[PDB]
Amino acid sequence: IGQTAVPSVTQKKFLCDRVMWRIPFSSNFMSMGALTDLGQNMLYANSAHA
Amino acid sequence: VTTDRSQRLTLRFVPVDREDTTYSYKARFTLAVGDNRVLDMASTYFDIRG
Amino acid sequence: VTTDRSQRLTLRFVPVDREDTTYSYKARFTLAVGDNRVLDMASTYFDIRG
Amino acid sequence: SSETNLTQQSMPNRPNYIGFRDNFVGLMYYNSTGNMGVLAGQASQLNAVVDLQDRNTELSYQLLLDSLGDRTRYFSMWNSAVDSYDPDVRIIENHGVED
Amino acid sequence: LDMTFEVDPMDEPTLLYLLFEVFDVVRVHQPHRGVIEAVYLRTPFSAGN
Amino acid sequence: LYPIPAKATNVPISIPSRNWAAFRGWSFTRLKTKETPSLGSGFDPYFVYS
Amino acid sequence: GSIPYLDGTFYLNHTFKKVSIMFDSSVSWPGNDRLLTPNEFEIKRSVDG
Repeated sequence: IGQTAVPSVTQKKFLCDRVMWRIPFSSNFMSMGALTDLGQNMLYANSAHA
Repeated sequence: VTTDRSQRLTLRFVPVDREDTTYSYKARFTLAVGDNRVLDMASTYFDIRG
Repeated sequence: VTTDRSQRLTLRFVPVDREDTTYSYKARFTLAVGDNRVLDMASTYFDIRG
Repeated sequence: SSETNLTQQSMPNRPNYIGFRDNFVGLMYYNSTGNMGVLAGQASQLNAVVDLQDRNTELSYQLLLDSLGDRTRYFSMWNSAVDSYDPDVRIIENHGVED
Repeated sequence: LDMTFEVDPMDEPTLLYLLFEVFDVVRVHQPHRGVIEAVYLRTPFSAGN
Repeated sequence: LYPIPAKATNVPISIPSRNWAAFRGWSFTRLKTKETPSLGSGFDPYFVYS
Repeated sequence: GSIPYLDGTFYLNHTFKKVSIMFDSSVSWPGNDRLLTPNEFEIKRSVDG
């Protein structure tokens, strides 16, 4: 800062801590119901997946 | 509800042209909406770096 | 076998859009295959100068 | 500058040829879905490319050319000139010298 | 499928490059002016589900 | 690409239960890690080799 | 001290960088060309050209 300000570089970061990260298994990531559309595709898929 | 064809959620457009003056900047974009898309403009924004 | 009409052998398309960046270059072309023609994509290539 | 520094000695710098890769491999992005190429009907606007991460277009193209032609013939337009080595340098084959 | 390889030690990190040979095919339909429909099927290790 | 740690003489790998209809066989070879760039990113800052 | 596992008082989430998800093999889950990096949830970037 000021008229003698030293050459400088920027650090960007974040927090969010009471959260835990979520990924909906849903064909678009919205909540459209509790039993998602992909969760129903996997019923009529009748097959095992790893 | 959701398409099973290969398509992006977010599209990033680039200035097809830009002009500068001593006090302002002006950029032109071809915002394209494909035949089976619809775009709510409230989802659009100018991402600027400098 | 061959058309008597005035028509090019080679078409050159400049980018309609481009994006030079930190570690990549991007470009978009409107590859207009005109009427009463066919294009073999083996004919196509990007003529880079730099 | 000194009488002992007259006795410096030099060795030439190691050769280091730099150029574009064979067939321009590495110049374009392939099998990299964050940076995928696009070919779409301009009205339809949906990309026909649909590339994958566990695909290797560059190696697939290298193998294709060896089946289609003779890689020992260089061709400047596509920068085609296959990588090699001197076989007498890979396998030393030391018959001594005729002295 | 389980696989196992025995190899000479290298003293530096290396990668086993393993290619599962499959079919990897496309069919391209152009029904109208300026329209491309393309259908992909790799098999086995089909990449869509 | 499966990693082989420095000085490791054994590399066991598996794929879980799946179909094998139209399978053709296996091809395999060995690569150095420093002689292999990551293709999953725009740039690979650890690809310190040419 | 607190037991975040047991009582929901999490932190340390900023330490994730990316997630990649793949069914069977080859089926990258997230979807078909969806995300700006289609088959990884990249949470944060150290370099971002």
